[PDB]
Amino acid sequence: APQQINDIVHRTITPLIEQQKIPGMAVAVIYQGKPYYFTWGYADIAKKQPVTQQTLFELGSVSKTFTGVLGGDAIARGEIKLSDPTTKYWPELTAKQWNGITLLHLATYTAGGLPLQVPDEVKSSSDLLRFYQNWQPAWAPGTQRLYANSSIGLFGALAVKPSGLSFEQAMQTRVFQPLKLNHTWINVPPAEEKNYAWGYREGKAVHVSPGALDAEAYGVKSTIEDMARWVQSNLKPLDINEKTLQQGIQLAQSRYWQTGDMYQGLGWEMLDWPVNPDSIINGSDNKIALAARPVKAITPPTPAVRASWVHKTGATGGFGSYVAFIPEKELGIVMLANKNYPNPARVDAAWQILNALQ
Repeated sequence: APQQINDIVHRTITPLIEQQKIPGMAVAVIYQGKPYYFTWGYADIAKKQPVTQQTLFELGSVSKTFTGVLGGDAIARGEIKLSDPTTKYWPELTAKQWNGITLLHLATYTAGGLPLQVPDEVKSSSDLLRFYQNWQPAWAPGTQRLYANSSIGLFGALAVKPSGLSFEQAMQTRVFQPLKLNHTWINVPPAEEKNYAWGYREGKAVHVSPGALDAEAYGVKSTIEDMARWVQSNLKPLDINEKTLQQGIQLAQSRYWQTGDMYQGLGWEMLDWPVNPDSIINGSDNKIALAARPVKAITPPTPAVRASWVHKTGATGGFGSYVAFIPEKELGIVMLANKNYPNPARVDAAWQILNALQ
């Protein structure tokens, strides 16, 4: 890579790895549209397997960006509308608190306090129905944002109903395949297990556990190469040949709600660029990212703004990931690690690198 990129990436990531004691890491910087890869350490400590450009990492909540885009694609296909009430797709949700909660509320965590996690006892579809029927909102719909896997997770599940495809089939055929993300998976196949890194939590090798709506909220695994391609696709949706997917990507970056300096998209979150780094580095900390925040509706939503810092953080028990890009500058970065480490450290590093590249 150009020495400038090499130096800023190495001078930023090396210290990070040492300070956070990250076992393995892969980074992709997209510059002027082209990707540059970097890898360090181990994908599997016990078996001494190094991280490579083919290593699969658990994306955790970065998976929500795929869910948001698949939803946008369904909207573009005319299969669903964000203004549709949730009950249109799950008639069994007859409890009165659901009157007024639309797919937009689910996709943007504004339904009124749906919980962060779907309880572990929820297995079956009937367990899931019971959970949503019995849930009592703390707030009226569209008034407060509370980051929640049970919110966007239900959005993902309902968004694919009309297609008659399973969430996984829809994601593979409508998003992964068209974008040639051939090493991106919701369920890692046996043939690819050789590439699946282990996550590390308190020194122990771990993988994410199965859970209700896991695919929709935090279940994607991918390589640094496929994630770089995912960033390029979101940076330049007009290059995408499949019409509804090009549109879906744009809808995922539309600004639906504003809370402080942040705007909520579908999966993606955005801020105006140039951004105040303290506004995002600090904002990333679960202290602010997962807090209850009043939201102002953007009526109507603002179409994707090129001068934006677009990003998403994600973690599983053993992995920490981060993606950020600036359309206007054709610049982006992906940081994948097999240790969940503080969000602020991720954002600080990404900002240092991207700011240095203009």
